[PDB]
Amino acid sequence: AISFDNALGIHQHTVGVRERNAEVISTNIAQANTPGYKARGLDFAKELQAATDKLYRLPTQPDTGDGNTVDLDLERNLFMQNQIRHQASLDFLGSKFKNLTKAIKGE
Amino acid sequence: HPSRVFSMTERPGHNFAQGSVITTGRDLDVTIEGSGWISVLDHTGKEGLT
Repeated sequence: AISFDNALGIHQHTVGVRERNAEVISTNIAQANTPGYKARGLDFAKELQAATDKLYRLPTQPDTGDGNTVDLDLERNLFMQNQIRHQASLDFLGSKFKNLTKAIKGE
Repeated sequence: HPSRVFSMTERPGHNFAQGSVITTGRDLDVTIEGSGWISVLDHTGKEGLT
């Protein structure tokens, strides 16, 4: 054993997925006013499987002739949650190397 | 959820009740007693009721 895949766990992939998720939410907020755009959601378990997709969000309310299915209340909350979890993933993956370096150097 | 309902203003019809009659004593003044129309043709030529 003793390999980076096992030392880092899955925290090496989660940081990437949280970046992709943040990009999609940023797209949804920007495309909220453009008619005909369908809100895109990212399935977390899919990128989990890709580590070891880009779906559509069904609206809770009807459109108003635009056909745009973006709820700005939902997007802000989902962007806040993703950003908080992204920082935790950096903390988890960052400490993997800090412990790894301390084991090797002994100091 | 069925929460958004638009409303549009439209003309459902017209009021066809008899108008106010003005007695003028002029020979060439005519008013329709009760319901009825006068058929006339406009500038283009298409006939219509007045």
